[PDB]
Amino acid sequence: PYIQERLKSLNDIETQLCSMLQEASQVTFIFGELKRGNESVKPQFENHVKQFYERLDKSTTQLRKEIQLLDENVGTRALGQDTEKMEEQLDLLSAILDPSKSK
Amino acid sequence: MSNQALYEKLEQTRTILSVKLAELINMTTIADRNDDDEGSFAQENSELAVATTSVMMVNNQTMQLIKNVQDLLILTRSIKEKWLLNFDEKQIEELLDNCIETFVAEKTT
Amino acid sequence: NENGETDDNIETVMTQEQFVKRRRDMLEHINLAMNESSLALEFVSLLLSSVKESTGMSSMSPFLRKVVKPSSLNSDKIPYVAPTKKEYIELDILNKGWKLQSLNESKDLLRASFNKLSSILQNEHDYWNKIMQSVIFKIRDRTSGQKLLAIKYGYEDSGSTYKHDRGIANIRNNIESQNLDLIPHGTDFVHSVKKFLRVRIFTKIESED
Amino acid sequence: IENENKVIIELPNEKFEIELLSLDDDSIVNHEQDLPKINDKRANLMLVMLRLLLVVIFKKTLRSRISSPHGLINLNVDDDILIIRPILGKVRFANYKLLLKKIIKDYVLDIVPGS
Amino acid sequence: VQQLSLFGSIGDDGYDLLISTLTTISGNPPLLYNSLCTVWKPNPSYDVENVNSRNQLVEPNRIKLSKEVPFSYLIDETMMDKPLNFRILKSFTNDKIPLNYAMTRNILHNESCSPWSLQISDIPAAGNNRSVSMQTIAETIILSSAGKNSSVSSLMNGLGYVFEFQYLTIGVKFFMKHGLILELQKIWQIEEAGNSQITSGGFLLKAYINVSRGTDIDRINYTETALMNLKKELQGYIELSVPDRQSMDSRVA
Amino acid sequence: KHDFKKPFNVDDVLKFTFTGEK
Repeated sequence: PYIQERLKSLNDIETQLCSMLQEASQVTFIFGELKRGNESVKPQFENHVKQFYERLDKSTTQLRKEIQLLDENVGTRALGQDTEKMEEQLDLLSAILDPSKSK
Repeated sequence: MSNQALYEKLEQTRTILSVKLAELINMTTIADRNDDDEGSFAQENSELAVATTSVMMVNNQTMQLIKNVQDLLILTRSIKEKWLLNFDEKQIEELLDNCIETFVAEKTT
Repeated sequence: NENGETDDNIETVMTQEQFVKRRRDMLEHINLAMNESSLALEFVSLLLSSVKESTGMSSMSPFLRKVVKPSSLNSDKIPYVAPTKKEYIELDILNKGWKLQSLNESKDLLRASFNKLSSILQNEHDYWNKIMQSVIFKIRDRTSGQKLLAIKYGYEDSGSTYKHDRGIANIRNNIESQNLDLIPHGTDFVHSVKKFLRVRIFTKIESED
Repeated sequence: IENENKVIIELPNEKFEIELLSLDDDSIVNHEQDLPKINDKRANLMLVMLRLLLVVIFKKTLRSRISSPHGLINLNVDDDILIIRPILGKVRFANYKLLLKKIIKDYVLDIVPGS
Repeated sequence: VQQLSLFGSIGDDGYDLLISTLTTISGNPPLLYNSLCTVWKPNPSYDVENVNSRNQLVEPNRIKLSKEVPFSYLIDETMMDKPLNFRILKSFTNDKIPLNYAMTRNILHNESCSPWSLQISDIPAAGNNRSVSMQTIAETIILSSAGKNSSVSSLMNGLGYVFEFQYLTIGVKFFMKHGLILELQKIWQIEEAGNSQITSGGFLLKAYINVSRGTDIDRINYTETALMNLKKELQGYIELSVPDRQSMDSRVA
Repeated sequence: KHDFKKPFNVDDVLKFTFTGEK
């Protein structure tokens, strides 16, 4: 089905969230260097920092959006017996044809 | 319905927003920020308890942040689940059956 | 993903000695703080001086047998000054930056194993992709009838009726593969042991020999 | 035989056709070499028929079901419905054929006139 | 016969969905069907008391002749063609099939006649709050006819009845558990001055079970349950309810 | 990121079928 697309959009939003983590983890160790007085990477600190904010805001819009979509999909509109019953024949019949002549 | 389910997710997102900020801001207060200015309203006085703020921050903020994450990954994959919830036609065949019958059954004419 | 995050949130483990010793650690190391919060309950008897104080006091059975209201203080608002004004107090606030620093060092470490912990969860992202690639019977078992264990899948017979033991039941392993349960036919990912129908025709002739 | 195994078999040229124990059908464990045999070719024709024949049953069941109120449930009263499977194939092969052959010898008793 | 039933309706909008749903609930496809019903009243020229030779208070009522029309006498276009009844019903909405239905009432297109379902029903069971509509029906099958005036119209006149009004209904029915039937239907008034769809806008929904008994309180009570279960299962999607009795009384009126 | 949060009459249809009342 073509929803497998929307499914992959969310599984990727999932990787975005694991980035919210991965990114803010640097924010943790980098602010470690920063209050240690060694203003060495203060610009780099600012970078990965607005980056943790960025990843989660993108995730926030992306899954929030996905939820909006699912609500929209929701707004939008035994199977066993059917095909199986007939198809019986189709396989056995085609195979009975096959053993009668071939190649 | 779907609405109520989402509300929760939105709340979780808001929670996730409000705690890396407390980890950052409380970092200031944890590092100790004793002010020559009298107006500033953060305290770190008593021994144990003011560095205890640092031990609580660790568990609180870091697990609230990571927790908002764990809950939000649940939220994500929950919606995923929600979405995964979801020949020889003719008498021609009469001929075929006759063929098989003569084939399997004996006699040579 | 959610199921797997829920798995990590089930405490679940099959550890011998490994799992055993760890939980004993919790018992003792938690108990210590429980017991030291009881010194905190003993400061309660330390009030005495009031009936509501006695109430707090009985907190110790030994208070039940150590009748006295016992203690008394004076004024060293001067010593409060010394606590606050000492060069030692300025310095001690450095113990605040110091412990807080090492707490931030801990924090950094925890945060990084988290993204790598989300990486084992990418094995699952892949499993879901595998499932995306490649009946919506909804069932519940383990009895109860409410909650317990509930899930969904297809089966075989349908239109027209053999009668006994006929269906299918389907679930996902951590190897991102689906195991096919049968509600009997006893699970073995895409079956365990299978019997096809088979046939066989003998002729006894010998030219009548 | 014994209520523990059932073997499908018929008198003429003494032959036997198909099998599966009252215990079961086809259970997998054997060495694999390829040689065929005339009996073997015929035998593949049997399976598809016997198999097919109960798709028929699987079908005339559904005729009744789709068609009328009660439903079909509980399977083959008079072993009239049941008997079709494996019963009428056995019959078919054996009976009409051997008997026709035998009738033809009797019609050789009328083999006398130019006729 | 006793007919226990629940009613409701859906706009043509809801049909597509309802269908997919009903197929799953029942596990059978919907099956296309139709029927014409011709209603007759006692000849208003004759006049009769309301009592028997066995002093019984007996009220005048209408008779209902019902039967299938093969679709060949009903359908507007082959292009539509196909086997699917729901997409086909949109094709049928608002307006009539050939009809002029009079023709068939007296043969045409020197003649004998068809089989009919000849019925007369009573007002649904008096009840302060019924969980289900319970209605009695007297029926006989007419097999064919014979004699001078053998057209169904002559027959009815011979018996002292007069044609009153008529209607065609086309729909799909679902065959279901314990004699439960679901009809999703459309109804068309047939007059000589043209045909109009009574159900224009949507489908009449009827879920029912005809019970042979009446005098087996148990099977009657079982039947109530069946219908209840249905209404209940679909509750929050469609309400099946008991129609106003007064609205199911075929009496003089 | 800061912000804020019938097609017809069933009865009458039936009435018709029974009496021809429309």
